[PDB]
Formats: sequence, structure tokens, C-alpha cells
Amino acid sequence: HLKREHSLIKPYQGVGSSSMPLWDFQGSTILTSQYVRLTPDERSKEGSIWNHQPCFLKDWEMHVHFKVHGTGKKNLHGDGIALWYTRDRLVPGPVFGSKDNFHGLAIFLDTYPNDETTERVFPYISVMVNNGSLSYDHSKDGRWTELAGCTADFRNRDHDTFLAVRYSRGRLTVMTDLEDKNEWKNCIDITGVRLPTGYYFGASAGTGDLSDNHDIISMKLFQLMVEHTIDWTKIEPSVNFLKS
Ligand SMILES: OC[C@H]1O[C@H](O)[C@@H](O)[C@@H](O)[C@@H]1O
Ligand SMILES: [Ca+2]
Ligand SMILES: [Cl-]
Ligand SMILES: [Cl-]
Ligand SMILES: [Cl-]
Ligand SMILES: [Cl-]
Ligand SMILES: [Cl-]
Ligand SMILES: [Cl-]
Ligand SMILES: [Cl-]
Repeated sequence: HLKREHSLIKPYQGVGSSSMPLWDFQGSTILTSQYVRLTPDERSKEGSIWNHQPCFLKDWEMHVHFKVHGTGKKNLHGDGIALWYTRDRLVPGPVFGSKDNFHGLAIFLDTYPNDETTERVFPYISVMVNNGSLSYDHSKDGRWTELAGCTADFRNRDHDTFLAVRYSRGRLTVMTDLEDKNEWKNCIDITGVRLPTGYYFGASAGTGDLSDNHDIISMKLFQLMVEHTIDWTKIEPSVNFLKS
């Protein structure tokens, strides 16, 4: 149930050949045969990669093989990666290399605590749903708009690191595989998440005074076979909340 057209898999399609590429590469992104480097380990970069077509699956699960790694000493690295399922695509900006006031879903892999009064241990993975009205407060690591999150040790690991994002029937689940255990450990599991079909998958990274290599190695999108019993492209991104 792999959907190849919404995936990035080695050998990358159209790279070193006449075949149709499936992704657009934007900003500081460096394309090599063995990784897509959203930013090099250099300051003040914004790079992204965006699926060349929109996704109309109602129920899906994206697996991302990524690598964040750099030569910054002690805590002097940043800023992280965002994964996107959004109305718009290709616009750079302050939100891990991509535009603010976005429409849809963001999954942030934040590696630098901008918030001087933070309670979190970094890196910190969180999710945000936006109808266009919200601005991600980068200076505060998105504190005001975070729906859920978990600390996650993903930098400079000696083995492969993966993230899974599952969306089906209003349930959004983010899982990690960072500890070389060939298993999905839960990070976030929330319900009442409303997203339309017809949005774009993408990934972006950003660096400022602090930097890191932010690599995407592969992205594999799976269609979930889930029963349904409305115009799904017109659903406004939103979240419904269980009452107290
Ligand atoms: O890179 C770390 C840091 O560098 C600068 O201070 C700014 O660009 C911040 O937004 C960024 O988070
Ligand atoms: Ca941050
Ligand atoms: Cl590809
Ligand atoms: Cl490089
Ligand atoms: Cl800041
Ligand atoms: Cl915020
Ligand atoms: Cl770290
Ligand atoms: Cl390690
Ligand atoms: Cl893990």
C-alpha cells in the first residue's frame, strides 16, 4: 500500500535520469544521490522539498528517514526540521524554513530552545494545526499553539533515525524510531484533528546563528485501508476538544 507518487525513495526519481521527478527542491536544499540536504551546516539558511502533486488520501501514514547532524559544540546547533501537510507549498519563511500562517498540519522537530523559560528537554517534537490565523512564535518554540509533543533524542546518532505520522479518522499519531530498536515508540496520540484532502506533503529546515545538516533520506507514504460509511477537500483545518 505504498503510494510511490507521494514518496521519496532511493534512487531518487528523475535524479540522473530523464524520468518525472516527484518533488520540487527549494531554497538552500542540496540534492545528492544519498540524501536531500535541506540545509547544510551553515548559518541563515531556509530549504525545503515539496511533493510535486497534492495528496487525496483520507487515511495515511508517512514514514520519514531523516538525519540531523552537525559539528556545533555543546548546545550550539539549530534550528530543526518541519514536516508539512499544507494547502500551500514552496514558500520559505521563519517556520523551520517555511511560511508562517499556514493552512493544515505541521510536525516540528525543534533542536534549539529559543524560549529562555522553557520547561522542555530538547530536541522536542510537537504538532500544530492551523487555519491560516495562527503565527508560530519561533522565539518561544511554538509554546502558544502546541497541541501535543514529546522530547526526542535524534541528533548525531550512530544509527538510522525515523519518524512516523499517521492520520486517520481524526486521529493523529506521531511515533519515533531513534534508539535502533526497529520499533515505533509513541510520541503524540491525539484525536479530533480535522484536515481536508488535497494538501501537499513537504519538509523544510532552517538555520539562524546556529546550524546543523538537516537531511531527508526517504519519505514513504502508505495508504491505510480504512472503511468509511461530504466534500473532503473543503474541510477547514481545525481541532475538536474533549470536554473537561
Ligand atoms: O539559529 C539559532 C537562532 O539564531 C538567531 O538568533 C535567530 O535566527 C533565531 O531565530 C535562531 O533560532
Ligand atoms: Ca526552537
Ligand atoms: Cl523519489
Ligand atoms: Cl553540505
Ligand atoms: Cl529567539
Ligand atoms: Cl506559538
Ligand atoms: Cl541534541
Ligand atoms: Cl547514538
Ligand atoms: Cl524511539
